[PDB]
Amino acid sequence: MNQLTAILKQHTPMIHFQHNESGATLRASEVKPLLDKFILTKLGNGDIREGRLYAKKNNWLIDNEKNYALNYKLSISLQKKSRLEYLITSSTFP
RNA sequence: CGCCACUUCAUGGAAAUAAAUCACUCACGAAUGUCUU
Repeated sequence: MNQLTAILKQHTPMIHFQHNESGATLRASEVKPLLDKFILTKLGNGDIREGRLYAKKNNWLIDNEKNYALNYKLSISLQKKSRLEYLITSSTFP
C-alpha cells in the first residue's frame, strides 16, 4: 500500500489562528512532528533512541543523522466546508 | 462575579556535479622541363 486515508471526528473545537480561510483545518505541520516522535517512541518500546535505530535500520528516516523525521507525506483536508465558530473566553457574559 | 496581560520573531545542510575539448574535407592543382643570339 502507498496511500493511507483516515477520517477524523472532532470532540472539542480547535483554537486556530488561521480561521480566515474557509478551508482552515488541522495543520499537518503540527501533526507530523508529533506523529514522528510518537512512532519512534512506539518503535523503541517507549524509548526514542531505540525507535530511531529501528527507523534507521529499515531506511525509514529522511536523514539518518540529525532528525526524527520519517519519510512520509501528510495532508489534512476538509470534505464539507461548514464549520462552527466558537468564542472561547475565561469570563462569563450575557 | 469583578478587574487585568506578558513572552518568543532562523538556525543547521547542500553553494555546483558529470558528458562532449574539435570532427570531416582539401595537405598543393595548372603552365614552364629550356628559350633567344
